[PDB]
Amino acid sequence: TIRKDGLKLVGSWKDEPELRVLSTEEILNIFKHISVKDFTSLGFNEVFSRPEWMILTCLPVPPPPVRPSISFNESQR
Amino acid sequence: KKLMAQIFFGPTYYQRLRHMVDDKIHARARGPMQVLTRQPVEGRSRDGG
Repeated sequence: TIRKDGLKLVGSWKDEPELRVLSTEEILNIFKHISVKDFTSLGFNEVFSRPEWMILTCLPVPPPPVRPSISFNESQR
Repeated sequence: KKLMAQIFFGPTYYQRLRHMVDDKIHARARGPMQVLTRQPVEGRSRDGG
């Protein structure tokens, strides 16, 4: 069973639980292994949005016009 | 010519409160442009839109 603590996922197994944190590295794996028809069946898409992509691996860095600076002439940024 | 009617005529303290037209008139047609947005800018003071 799983519960949301902060930004991590924790689940228990049962007879006196076994509480261990779900490593992202693992979750990802599982997802990666989810089937094509299994994607689809769940609200997904084989081409534009696989679940395996809700887990960030490479972070797109937006260019300047998005996070523009402001200069006070020179030597002042 | 006399006015057919008569009128109410008399002194009446009036006040002159701020907010005078010329402190408001404000036109624009292209001018400064917000950086991030690239849209016009705010207020008349900054010659905005």
